[PDB]
Amino acid sequence: PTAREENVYMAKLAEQAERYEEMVEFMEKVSNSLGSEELTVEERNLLSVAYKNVIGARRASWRIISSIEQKEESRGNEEHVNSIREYRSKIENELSKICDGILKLLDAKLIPSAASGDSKVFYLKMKGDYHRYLAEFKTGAERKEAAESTLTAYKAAQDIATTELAPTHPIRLGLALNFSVFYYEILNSPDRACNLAKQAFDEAIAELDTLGKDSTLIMQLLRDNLTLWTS
Amino acid sequence: PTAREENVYMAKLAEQAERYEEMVEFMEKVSNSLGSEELTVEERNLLSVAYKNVIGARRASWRIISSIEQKEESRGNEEHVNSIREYRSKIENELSKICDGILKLLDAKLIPSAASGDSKVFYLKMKGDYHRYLAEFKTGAERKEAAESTLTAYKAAQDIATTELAPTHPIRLGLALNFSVFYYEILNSPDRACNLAKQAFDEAIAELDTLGKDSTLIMQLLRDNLTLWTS
Ligand SMILES: [Cl-]
Ligand SMILES: [Cl-]
Repeated sequence: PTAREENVYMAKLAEQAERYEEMVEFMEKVSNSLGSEELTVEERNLLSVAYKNVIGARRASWRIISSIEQKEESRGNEEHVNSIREYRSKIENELSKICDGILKLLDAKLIPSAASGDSKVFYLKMKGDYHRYLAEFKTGAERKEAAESTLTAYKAAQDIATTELAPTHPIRLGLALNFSVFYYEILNSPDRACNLAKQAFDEAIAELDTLGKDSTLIMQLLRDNLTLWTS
Repeated sequence: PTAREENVYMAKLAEQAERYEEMVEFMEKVSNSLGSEELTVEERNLLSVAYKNVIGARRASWRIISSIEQKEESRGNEEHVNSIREYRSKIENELSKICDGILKLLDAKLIPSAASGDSKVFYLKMKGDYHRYLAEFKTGAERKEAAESTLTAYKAAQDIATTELAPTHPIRLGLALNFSVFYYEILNSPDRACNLAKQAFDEAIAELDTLGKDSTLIMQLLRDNLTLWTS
């Protein structure tokens, strides 16, 4: 009944109880426990689901408070806008601590332990993902650097994915989705976004057509975003 | 742009962002701010929605971890049961801190400030509600005392409601729902539960039939639970 084994189970209990911050803490220990070896596919995904839910909540709050702010500033009410933005600052604070936690873990333990193509792309995609969440709310040179780190991480992830994983591989397809969402939402470049998404979609269909749920959903998402961006 | 006014708005922003712990903190200040006067109907409900969501999450987690525990102990796996129960203890810890926070606030500021029948019943019902949440997981003499405080609070709430508020009043109907749920779930007495729920339902319909959404839902709930308890 090892510690690592104990933490993984605890993480799954946290997942069932929807106490994601705690789920993160447990998978954080697991990650910091091993040294030479890599996290299992299950462990790697538990950690990823944990952080996704932790940051997802704050991202949703942010979008809502951000929208209130937009409506109130255009309505002229300034006392309200100050309170809104003060509330947003607090949301942005957690977003920064959260991204910082997983990004540090990626460079210190996860990326260095990646021994296969699945592993490396997954972790590099995750790295791009969290620098992308920072860019969603940053503005000055901060946004610039967050945007830069995002592009660097995704390009690296794609170089490995494009050559080592199948076109229909869910991690590769997810990387394409996120990478293209990055061009569209952050770099406000729907041109580069559609080209990338279309290419990934086409390669997947080609493969599916010649030599055959995750891939199906991702591909539908790519499709939805593809048309949605053609307006 | 007063502080109280500022906190109430902040609470509403927290509600939109679904940061309930924070929503509680803001309404906690509002409550502790006034002295002679009472919370508005809006304020009183913001505080109530805040705590409901804060405790609701833990109650849902508890029910889930509690179920895992039940399945694993009957399966014989003891190492798992220890981890489950350890996780539950942590959930129960928050449940106790949460109830304790609102119960203290009720006896110190809220109950003492209640100047009308709406006010008094609302706060006494809330008091019964939180002693009831404690009883849901307690077991020894702890459960006994939690159950006792619950019954005392509800009886007091009902004496006021039965004589000062209309049978169709949502707070009175909610008190009946919760009070009857208490007899059934905590006191495992479906007899006393149905009698109470039926009486409240009948009085409401009588009133509705002679001298005319919240009341409609509550009444449906009373109905659903009424039949559901007839098995
Ligand atoms: Cl989201
Ligand atoms: Cl619940």
